[PDB]
Amino acid sequence: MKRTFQPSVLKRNRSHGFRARMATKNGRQVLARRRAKGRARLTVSK
Amino acid sequence: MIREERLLKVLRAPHVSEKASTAMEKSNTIVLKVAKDATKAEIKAAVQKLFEVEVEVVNTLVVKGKVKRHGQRIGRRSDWKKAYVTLKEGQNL
Amino acid sequence: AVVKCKPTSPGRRHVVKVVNPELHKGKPFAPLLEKNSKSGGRNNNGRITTRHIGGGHKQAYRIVDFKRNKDGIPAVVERLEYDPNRSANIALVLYKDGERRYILAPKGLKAGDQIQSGVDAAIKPGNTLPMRNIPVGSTVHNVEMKPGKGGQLARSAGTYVQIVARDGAYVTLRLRSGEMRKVEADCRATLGEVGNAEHMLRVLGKAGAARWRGVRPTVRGTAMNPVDHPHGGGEGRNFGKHPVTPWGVQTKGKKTRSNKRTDKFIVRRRS
RNA sequence: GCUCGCCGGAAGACCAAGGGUUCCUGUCCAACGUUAAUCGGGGCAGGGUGAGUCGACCCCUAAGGCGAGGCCGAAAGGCGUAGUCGAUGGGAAACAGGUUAAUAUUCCUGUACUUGGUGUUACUGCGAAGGGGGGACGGAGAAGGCUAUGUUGGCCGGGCGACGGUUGUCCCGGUUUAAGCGUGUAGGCUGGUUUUCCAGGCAAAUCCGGAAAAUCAAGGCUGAGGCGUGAUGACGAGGCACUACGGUGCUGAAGCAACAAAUGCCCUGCUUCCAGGAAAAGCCUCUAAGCAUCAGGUAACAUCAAAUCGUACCCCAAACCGACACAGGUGGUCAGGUAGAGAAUACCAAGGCGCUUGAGAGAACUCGGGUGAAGGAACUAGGCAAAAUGGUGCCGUAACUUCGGGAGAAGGCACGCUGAUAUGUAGGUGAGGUCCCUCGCGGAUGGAGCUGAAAUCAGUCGAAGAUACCAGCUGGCUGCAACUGUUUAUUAAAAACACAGCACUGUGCAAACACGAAAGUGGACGUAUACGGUGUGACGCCUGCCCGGUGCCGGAAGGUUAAU
RNA sequence: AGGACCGAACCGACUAAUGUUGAAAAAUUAGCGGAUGACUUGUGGCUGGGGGUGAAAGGCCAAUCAAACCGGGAGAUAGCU
Ligand SMILES: [Mg+2]
Ligand SMILES: [Mg+2]
Ligand SMILES: [Mg+2]
Ligand SMILES: [Mg+2]
Ligand SMILES: [Mg+2]
Ligand SMILES: [Mg+2]
Ligand SMILES: [Mg+2]
Ligand SMILES: [Mg+2]
Ligand SMILES: [Mg+2]
Ligand SMILES: [Mg+2]
Ligand SMILES: [Mg+2]
Ligand SMILES: [Mg+2]
Ligand SMILES: [Mg+2]
Ligand SMILES: [Mg+2]
Ligand SMILES: [Mg+2]
Ligand SMILES: [Mg+2]
Ligand SMILES: [Mg+2]
Ligand SMILES: [Mg+2]
Ligand SMILES: [Mg+2]
Ligand SMILES: [Mg+2]
Ligand SMILES: [Mg+2]
Ligand SMILES: [Mg+2]
Ligand SMILES: [Mg+2]
Ligand SMILES: [Mg+2]
Ligand SMILES: [Mg+2]
Ligand SMILES: [Mg+2]
Ligand SMILES: [Mg+2]
Ligand SMILES: [Mg+2]
Ligand SMILES: [Mg+2]
Ligand SMILES: [Mg+2]
Ligand SMILES: [Mg+2]
Ligand SMILES: [Mg+2]
Ligand SMILES: [Mg+2]
Ligand SMILES: [Mg+2]
Ligand SMILES: [Mg+2]
Ligand SMILES: [Mg+2]
Ligand SMILES: [Mg+2]
Ligand SMILES: [Mg+2]
Ligand SMILES: [Mg+2]
Ligand SMILES: [Mg+2]
Ligand SMILES: [Mg+2]
Ligand SMILES: [Mg+2]
Ligand SMILES: [Mg+2]
Ligand SMILES: [Mg+2]
Ligand SMILES: [Mg+2]
Ligand SMILES: [Mg+2]
Ligand SMILES: [Mg+2]
Ligand SMILES: [Mg+2]
Ligand SMILES: [Mg+2]
Ligand SMILES: [Mg+2]
Ligand SMILES: [Mg+2]
Ligand SMILES: [Mg+2]
Repeated sequence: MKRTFQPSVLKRNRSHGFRARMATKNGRQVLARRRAKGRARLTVSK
Repeated sequence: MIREERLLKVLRAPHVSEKASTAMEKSNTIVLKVAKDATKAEIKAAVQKLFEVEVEVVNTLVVKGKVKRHGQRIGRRSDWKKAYVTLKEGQNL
Repeated sequence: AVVKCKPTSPGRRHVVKVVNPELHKGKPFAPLLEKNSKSGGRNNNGRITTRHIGGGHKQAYRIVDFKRNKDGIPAVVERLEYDPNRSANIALVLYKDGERRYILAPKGLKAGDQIQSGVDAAIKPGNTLPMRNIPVGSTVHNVEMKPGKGGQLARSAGTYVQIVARDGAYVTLRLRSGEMRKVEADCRATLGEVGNAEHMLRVLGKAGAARWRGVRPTVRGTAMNPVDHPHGGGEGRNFGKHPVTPWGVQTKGKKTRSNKRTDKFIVRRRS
C-alpha cells in the first residue's frame, strides 16, 4: 500500500535544504545547533 | 588561451583499455585523463601543442568514482574527466 | 428566453435554462481581457477567509468601462456578449475615433444603436451623464457614488436606481435595496435598467450546477460536533441553541452595520 | 542441448520519478541468498556512460516565493512597490543503417538541418524596455480523407514429406527502406489591391483600429497523406569460404499490387452548447531617443562557432516506496495473429518466464475444486454460501407514472455445417479503355479485379450449434431517502453528510463577514437578480393555534446607574 | 442532449471465505458500485497545532489526533502500586 515516504529531491532541498535553513532566524538557529553538536552532515546535499 | 601554463596543466594521462586501444586502431582516436575543468577547446589546444599532431575533434565525459564501503565506514574514489580525442588523418604519435 | 428541459434523467428534469440568442458566439474581444486568478476563498495568509468557494469554470476577465468618460464621442454597439464574471451581459462598443470599450448592457440595447456620454448626451437608454442634468424620476443604473470614481450602485442583472429628489448639490436615490440614499449630483449615472433580468428565473436543477460556478457545499452547524460550530452535536437531532454564526454571533436578527462616517448619506434604511 | 508448461493491453518493450555502479568481464564462496550452490543484484579487481540539432543549462512567464526603498509592528518580525526567482506550460535545428563484453539520434557510414560571428559581393532605411499583431487556448459530438498496421494474391528463395495421400488450386519463409529536399493533394479559413482622411493605440508610426472612395474578382493564408527524390545506397532469406565452434569474413534473390484499416494524423479543424474556457518571451510588423557617404537592414557564397552538465543499469520492479530477493503501492508511451462488439476473454507471435528447499507417501482433519440417487430451503438470525440466469435478431410485454419512464418487464421463437438462388448475393472499393479540359495529385464515362455481411429454400451430424472462455436470475407487498454524489484510510456506505428547491436574517460597498495587535488581504476586480450566516431538503397537496417563558428587534416618560 | 443506460481501463470498497507468530502493521480469492463527471490522475504551490483543512466521521494533518512531532521547564506532581 501507498506509504508515507514518497521521495522527491526538489521538495527535499526546498523544505529542509541548506539555504532554506539560512533563510530564517530559527532555521539558521538549527544550523548552529547541528554545528554545536559537531554534526558531520548539516543538511543533505549533492 | 595560452596560458601555456594552463596548456601544460590540462593533460594528465593516457588511459589504457581494450576500448581505448581499438579506438586507436579502428578510429584513430586517443583517450586521455584530463583536468576536471578542461574544455574541449583547451584539450584541443594542448594536444596540438604538446603532442604535435593535428586534431579533428574532441569528445569529453565525466567519470563517477566508485564507492567501496568496508564495514560501517565508507570511501569514495574521485571523479575525473575522460577525453576521446580524434586525430585528423595525419596519424602519428 | 427561459427553457424547461424534459426529464430524460433526474437532476435535469428540474433544469430551467436561460438562453439569449442575441449573444455573441465564441470568444470575447481579445485586447480587453486579463488574467484573473481563482482564490479558493483564501486571503494572503492561506486561510479560507470566506467559506464555500472553489473549483468550477476557468474565467477570463473583461475590462469594463465603469466610469464612462468618453464625452462628446458617439459610439455604436457592435454586439452583446456573455461575461462569466457578472450576472449582467455587456456591450462591445465602437467609438467614432476607432476606440473600443465594454459596457454593462442596459435593458433594450441592440447591435447598431448609438449611445453617448458627457453632460449633454440625449436622455436615452445607454447614455451616461452627471445626475445634476438627469430628470428627477428617471430610472438609472451603474451609479457613481463619488464623482469620477466609477460604477458602484445598480450593477447586477435586472437592477436599477431611480432618482427621486434632487435638491442640494446631492441627489436622493431609491436603491434597489429599498434604502434611500443621498449622493452628490455630480456623480455620473446611466439611463436605463441594467440588462438581462430573466436571470433570476434559472433553477440550476442539480448539484454539479452550482459546483461548476465555484460553489462548494455548505455544512449545517447542526450536523457538526460542538468543537466545530456552536450548533452543537445533539444525540439524534437536537438544537436548543439561539442560532448563531460559527463564531458565536447571532444570526436571525442582529443589526451589524456600523459606520457613522457615512451615516449622513442615508435617508431611509431598507425594509 | 532436446522436450514440456506459463504470461503475452504482459509476467513484453521504452521513458519519467526514485535509486546511485546494481551495468560488462575476470576471479572467489566465508558472511549475504529462507536449501546446495561451482550461480548471484554477494566479495575483490579491472573495464564501461563520447551530442550544435536527446535532455538540462538558457530565453519566457503560472500558481507561489523573495523583495532596494517603503507601509506596519515591544524586539524578533509581518505585508508589500520597482524588481527578482520559480515548470508541471511557451521558446532554433538529425535522421536511417552499422558497430562494442558493456554507449550510442552522442562513435562510424550515408544523407541533413539550425542559428550567430567574420568576410566578399549586390541590394536597401536602420533603429526599443515602447505600440500592433501573433504566441493564445473550454466541453461535447459528427464523419470524411489518410497513415501506422494487417490479410490475400503476385513475385523470389527453398521444399516433395518417419504413416494412407501430397509436382499442385500443394508446403515454408521473405517481400523492409528514415529524416531531408521537391510537388501544394483530400480538405479548413478568408474576398482582394489602391488612394484619401481621422478626437483611438500614454511620445511616434508607413502598423493596428475608424471613416471614405476607386477598382479586379481571383487573391492570399492553412494543410494529412500520396508521388517523386533521398536510395548508384542501406536492409534482406540464403549461400560460399574460413573457424578457438563463441563466431568472423565475403556475397546476396524478390523487394509489387489489391483489399482491409485505428483510439494515430488532417483536426489549435468542422459543427455545436454553456459552465464562456493561462501568462510572457521567441517571432512578424510599427515607429521614438538615435544614426544618416557610417552603422545597420535583406540575399547569395564562403568561412568559423555552437561552450558546460546529464547519458551505465533497474522502472508497474529482486535495484523505487514498503525493516525482507516481501502475493502490496508507483505517472507516462508502444498495441502483432485467430475468434470477438471490444484495450473483455480464450488460444498464439515477438519477447519474457516456470516464481531459490526439494524426494516420496496417497491417513484424520484443514484449505481450493469436480460430480452426486431420492427429496428440494425441510438449513439458518437470515437462502450466508452454493446452484441458477447469462449473447444477437425478431415477436411480445402489467400495475403505476413526474409521460422520460416502469422495460432487457415478463414470455416466446431462431441459431452448427453443406448445397442452391449467386461456381461470392446487396453492399463497399475501384484499374484498363473512351472522351473532356483552366491538363492537374484534375473532371465526366467506364466496370475489370479485389473484398463481402445478411436472407430464404433444400440437405445433413450429435444428446446438445449463443456448444469453450465469456455472459442479467425473475416476479409480488411494504419502511426509509427524491435522484447522481459524500463519509467514519484500518470493524459502521447507512435512513448519516451533501444536494437542486424553499424560507428567514444580516449587508449602500472603505459592505456585512472572515485572517490579522498593525500594515495588508480575502468577500470581489463583485455591488442587493449581489455577498455573508442560519435552518429546511426534488416534486405533488399542504404547512393551523400560542409571544407567558427564553432569545432577538423597536421604543421611550419615568426609576436605578460609571469615570468624572 | 444527459451528475443517462450496460461494460474494461481507471476510481471505489457492498458480501463471503482464506489469512490472523500473515505473502501483507488492512491484503488475497470469488462475487460488488462508479466509470463524460460534484469524474479521475502526474508535477509544483499554499494553509501549521487551540492552529489548519473537513459534501461533518471528532475525519484527516508522515503506520497517531477529543488537540501532531521534536527539544526544553523536567528529577511536573503521584496521600497510588
Ligand atoms: Mg556530454
Ligand atoms: Mg445547507
Ligand atoms: Mg443550500
Ligand atoms: Mg454528527
Ligand atoms: Mg466553543
Ligand atoms: Mg432525540
Ligand atoms: Mg535450458
Ligand atoms: Mg557494489
Ligand atoms: Mg547458503
Ligand atoms: Mg550481472
Ligand atoms: Mg557482484
Ligand atoms: Mg561529432
Ligand atoms: Mg527593506
Ligand atoms: Mg513579501
Ligand atoms: Mg526569469
Ligand atoms: Mg520543463
Ligand atoms: Mg544496454
Ligand atoms: Mg554579413
Ligand atoms: Mg507585445
Ligand atoms: Mg499502408
Ligand atoms: Mg508417407
Ligand atoms: Mg540505455
Ligand atoms: Mg514489467
Ligand atoms: Mg524469491
Ligand atoms: Mg515485489
Ligand atoms: Mg486479458
Ligand atoms: Mg523449479
Ligand atoms: Mg457442483
Ligand atoms: Mg442431489
Ligand atoms: Mg436430480
Ligand atoms: Mg421443484
Ligand atoms: Mg429449524
Ligand atoms: Mg425455518
Ligand atoms: Mg448470495
Ligand atoms: Mg456460482
Ligand atoms: Mg414496518
Ligand atoms: Mg440517498
Ligand atoms: Mg449511490
Ligand atoms: Mg472503516
Ligand atoms: Mg443566500
Ligand atoms: Mg434534515
Ligand atoms: Mg408553524
Ligand atoms: Mg453516466
Ligand atoms: Mg457500469
Ligand atoms: Mg466496509
Ligand atoms: Mg476484488
Ligand atoms: Mg503534492
Ligand atoms: Mg493516519
Ligand atoms: Mg490540551
Ligand atoms: Mg513534550
Ligand atoms: Mg520546576
Ligand atoms: Mg517523574
